[PDB]
Amino acid sequence: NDKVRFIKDELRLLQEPGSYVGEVIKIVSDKKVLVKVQPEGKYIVDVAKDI
Amino acid sequence: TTAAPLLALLRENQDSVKTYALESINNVVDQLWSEISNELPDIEALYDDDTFSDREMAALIASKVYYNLGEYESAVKYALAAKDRFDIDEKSQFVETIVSKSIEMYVQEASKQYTKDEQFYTKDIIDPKLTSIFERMIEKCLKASELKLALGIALEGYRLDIIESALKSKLDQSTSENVKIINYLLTLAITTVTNSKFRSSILRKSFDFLMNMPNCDYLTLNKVVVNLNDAGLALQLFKKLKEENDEGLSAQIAFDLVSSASQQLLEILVTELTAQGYDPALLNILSGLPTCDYYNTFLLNNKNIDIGLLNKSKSSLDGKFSLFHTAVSVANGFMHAGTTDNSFIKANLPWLGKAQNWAKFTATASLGVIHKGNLLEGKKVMAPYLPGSRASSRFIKGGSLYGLGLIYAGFGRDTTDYLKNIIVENSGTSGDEDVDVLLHGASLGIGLAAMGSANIEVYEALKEVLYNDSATSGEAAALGMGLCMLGTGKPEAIHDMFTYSQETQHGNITRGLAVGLALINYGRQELADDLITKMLASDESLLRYGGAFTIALAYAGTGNNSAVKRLLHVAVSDSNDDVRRAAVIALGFVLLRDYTTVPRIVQLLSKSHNAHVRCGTAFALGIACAGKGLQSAIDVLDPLTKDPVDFVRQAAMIALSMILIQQTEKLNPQVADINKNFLSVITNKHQEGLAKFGACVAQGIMNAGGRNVTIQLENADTGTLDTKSVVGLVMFSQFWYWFPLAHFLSLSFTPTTVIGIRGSDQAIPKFQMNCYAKEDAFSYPRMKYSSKPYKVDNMTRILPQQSRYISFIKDDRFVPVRKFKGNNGVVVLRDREPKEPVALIETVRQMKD
Amino acid sequence: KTIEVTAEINCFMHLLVQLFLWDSKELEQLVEFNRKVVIPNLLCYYNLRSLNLINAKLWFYIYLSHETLARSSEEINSDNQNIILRSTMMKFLKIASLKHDNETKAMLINLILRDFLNNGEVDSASDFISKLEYPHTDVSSSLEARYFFYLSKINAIQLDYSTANEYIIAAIRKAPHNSKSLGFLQQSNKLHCCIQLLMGDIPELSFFHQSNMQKSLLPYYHLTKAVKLGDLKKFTSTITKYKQLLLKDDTYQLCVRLRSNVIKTGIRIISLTYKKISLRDICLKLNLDSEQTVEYMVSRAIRDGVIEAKINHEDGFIETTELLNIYDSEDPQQVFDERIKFANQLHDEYLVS
Amino acid sequence: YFKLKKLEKEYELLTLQEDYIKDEQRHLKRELKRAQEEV
Repeated sequence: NDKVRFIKDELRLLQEPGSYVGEVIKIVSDKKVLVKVQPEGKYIVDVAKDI
Repeated sequence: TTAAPLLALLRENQDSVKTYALESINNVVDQLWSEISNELPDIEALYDDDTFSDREMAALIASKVYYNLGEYESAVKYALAAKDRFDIDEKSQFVETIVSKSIEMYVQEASKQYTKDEQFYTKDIIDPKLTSIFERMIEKCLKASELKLALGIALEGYRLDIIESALKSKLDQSTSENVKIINYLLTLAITTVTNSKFRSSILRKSFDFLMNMPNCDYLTLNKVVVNLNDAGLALQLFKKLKEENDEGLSAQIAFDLVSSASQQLLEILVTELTAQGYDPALLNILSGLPTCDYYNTFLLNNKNIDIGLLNKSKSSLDGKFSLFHTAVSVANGFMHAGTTDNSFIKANLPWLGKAQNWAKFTATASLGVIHKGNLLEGKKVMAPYLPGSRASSRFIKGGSLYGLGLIYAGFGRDTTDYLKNIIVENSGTSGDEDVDVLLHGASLGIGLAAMGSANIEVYEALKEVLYNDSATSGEAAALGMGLCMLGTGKPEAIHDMFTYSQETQHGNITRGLAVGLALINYGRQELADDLITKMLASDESLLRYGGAFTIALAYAGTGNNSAVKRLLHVAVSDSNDDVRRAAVIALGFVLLRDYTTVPRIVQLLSKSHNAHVRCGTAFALGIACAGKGLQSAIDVLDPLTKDPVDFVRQAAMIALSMILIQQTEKLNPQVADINKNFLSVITNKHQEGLAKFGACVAQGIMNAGGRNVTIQLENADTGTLDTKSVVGLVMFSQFWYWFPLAHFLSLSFTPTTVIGIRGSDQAIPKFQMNCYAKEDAFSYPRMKYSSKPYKVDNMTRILPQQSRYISFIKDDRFVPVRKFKGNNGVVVLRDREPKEPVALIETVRQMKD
Repeated sequence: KTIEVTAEINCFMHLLVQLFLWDSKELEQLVEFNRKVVIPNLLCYYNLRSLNLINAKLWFYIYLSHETLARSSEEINSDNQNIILRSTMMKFLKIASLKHDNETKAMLINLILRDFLNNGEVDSASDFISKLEYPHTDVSSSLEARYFFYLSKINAIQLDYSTANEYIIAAIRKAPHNSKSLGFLQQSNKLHCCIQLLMGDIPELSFFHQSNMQKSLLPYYHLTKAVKLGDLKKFTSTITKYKQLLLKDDTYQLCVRLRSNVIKTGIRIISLTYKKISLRDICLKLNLDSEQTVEYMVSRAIRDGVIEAKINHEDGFIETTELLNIYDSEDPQQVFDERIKFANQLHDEYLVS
Repeated sequence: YFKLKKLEKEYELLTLQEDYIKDEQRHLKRELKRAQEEV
């Protein structure tokens, strides 16, 4: 039963459009963060509710 | 040392020398059997000779050696056939063991030989020499004066004459001990035999012995007529009470007969009571006017609904679709059931504006559960919402006719004729969506109302609502045909519906007609096997979903291995996910009486890769294990509460609450963490619609009717099977599949009540019976036996389980005759000193009766 | 009273353990009381049961010494005592019915085969052996080994070597006890060398060399050498010298079986490789053994199947095969088939395990 | 003896269930290959 599940988890996990590596320029206290993304532009983005 | 001197004389010539050889061998056969085994053909040739007269001795010697080989069956023939070499009257290792085998042989055979012919024991079919050894075993047993052994061997071996003779002979009419033996066979004969044909014969013949009367148990006298539905047993039952008329005896029986019996029998019995000459007393008991008054009484005095909690729930968010409104409407109705309390609706009429069409239909109808119990003001409340008087909304208007049917079900008699006309009326035309929802409510309501009683006029009407093919109305109609024709159906309904399911196309219709077809098959078993085959043979998902239930219902009560096996096969191998869920749910109902087996079955199946399986199993375990404990069971549902998928979380929460109603509140330490968790979800708004849906209705079940009334199946307050209950949960399993199906949970809320009782006619005494008891009216949700005084012992919350430790004292005007009944849903101590000191506080039933 | 029943039982076991020469003074005098002790409130209770609280082994130890017939002293027509034991053991045998009885039941069969091996007749063995199968999963590693040892002994008189080789080789791979490494080990080795002789394939006693007394070994080598070199003359004189030995062990049966084997082994070493082997050589070898039955013995030799040859004595040559197989059909496939079966049984145990 | 019947019942439920384990196990084998192939 576990084995069936393991293979399945890989099949889901490997389907992704990829996430961009970026650098926090500075922290904002409205729970936004400023990130200068390596290949993209610069964006101010909404930090995770749980982060 | 050697058997060789002896064996030498066995082959020597002259008959005399061979007679001596047999007797020489005889003495030491056992020790030397190995050597003597080779000489068996020679010994066997003496046996076959019918000129040589020590044939019997040669046989005896053969038997001993075959036994030592492993051929027990062969030696058993050979000892009989010798015609004196079977003697049980000596005590030996040889004798004991081959007797053990002989009974086994007759019993195995006896299964087969009964099925061909039910007179076999009466006859030469199983040969006299075998039948004698078996008959002697019976005598052996009886001498030891422990009856359970004698009756056991004969039950397995299909001999009716022996079951009768055993009960008859030993009667001292101690007297109690014979009666106990009678009651043990009765429970047994239904729960262990699956054959109809045997079981009826025992049940009518044992009725006669109890019917003679010096010590007889009324509950048991009542049970056996209910199950078999025979008019003749009822005629005699009633004829006895005329002769031996006491208010005490006459109430006890009628009070049993109003719970356990079904409507169509109930009617057929009354018809006979009138034609025999009647007592006006019984006819009032059978009304069920008393039971509904008791319930009201209980709820009024014992309240603790906790509307601060419901208020707490609603107000946390209004998000998460119109589903969120459907839940808190449903939790309102459960909390306030029969207490009469409208709190949600009074506050939020904006809330109604939020709510969708289908949520507005649940909200009207939730009032149907609230005013259930009053059969006078139940209609009355619904009056401003009827047609000929209109409504605020057409969506309300539909829910009105569904709420009325809730209230009056099984006594809908008048209202049914009324509701039938709206139905026949809007089949001619009414494709407007407002009129469809009207036609919908009438169809739902009337199937609840005529449930349990054949009306071909009901079947006929509804079939034409189906021929319009409304996705809305067809669902209603379809259930309504199943609900009415409950029983054994007809050959007609089966073929006509089944063909018609392939012919017409809709999804809602397919789901409705499948459940429709299952319902007519109750208590059928092998006669239902034909429609089971056809449905599983359809490759439609809808029909296979319905197919499980058909087995569930047909075999409802009686545990059958074949039936459960058929559900396990469909459940594993089909691709369609929906069918797996329906089918695990279906296991529980067969297995209701073997509830110890359910924690082992669903230990595997809560660990599955398909979520449908997990949801269905929370419900499966819950249904089967509802009427009793099962702590191990509660341990399974634990993971499922927090299971990653939202609909598995939902279902575990709901499931958990149906078992532990007043076993909650720190009886089990964990149950506080579960109750807390129910709160946490609602308060959270990062929890999804189905998860919070699940927390909200589970809150309503626990806290149902002010924490006093309970979720049963395989009841402990009435003690017998209920049609309302099995059917009720089956509607319950669907609630997102079609939204206003919840309300059938109404049909199986049972009072836990502990009240004074009178054998005589009611006036409401209320007094404590002070026997030692645990804490479980002190452990309920929040805002042993030793024979000592106890803090509260009348009314309160209590527990069905705890009520049995508090037993009616002989130290007032109230007299035991049962050492407490064992049930606690209708009370009853027998009052032998009417209109005397021992309390007096009239109820509301004594203000009009 | 619960305590009373239990207390009797623990006491009965305790008396059985003590009496292996501590606080004791005559095993035979005491036997009566040991039989007495055994049967009420112990042997009686167990009727559908078996345990290692009941043990034939304790009673075996006791009974075995009496069967040297030095307490009987051969003054009597038959032992009473053995008959009594046998009667009582056979009485258990009834009670067992292969439902849960494989435990203690198997010891009783070891005992029964032993009495046949001392002086009975070993044709009765066949049934017990068969009866006695039923899945075995409760017998101890030493018990398995002793049973096999006794079983092997049975097989050998019945002239079934291969079956006996498998069992004796399987025996010595059970028993981590250092108490069955002692004289019992020696007895076991004796039997494995005898089986090796009978097949006549016989390898050197190398392995045996650091696990037996050098005193045991030299005579043991002497027998093997007699077969190997393939002399009748050498063989007879080895039997003559180590007479006391072959008698003592009671493997005097060898002298009958081996003689026909020894003479055949002696032809075999003389090559049979080419399409004809001249008749004069093979006649010469045989002439030493016996020169009145040179045709009769060579014909018999062929018949046996040990070796196989064709003769014309109207050509006066003996014609032979290589004695080397082929691989081109089912017979190597049959070895493949046995191996896979063995693996699967083993696989089933590893999974179970 | 009323006890023996009861005990035989409990065991029987158990039996049906021991076969039941096997039947889910067979099924899982099929689904394991298909999943591994898919990846």
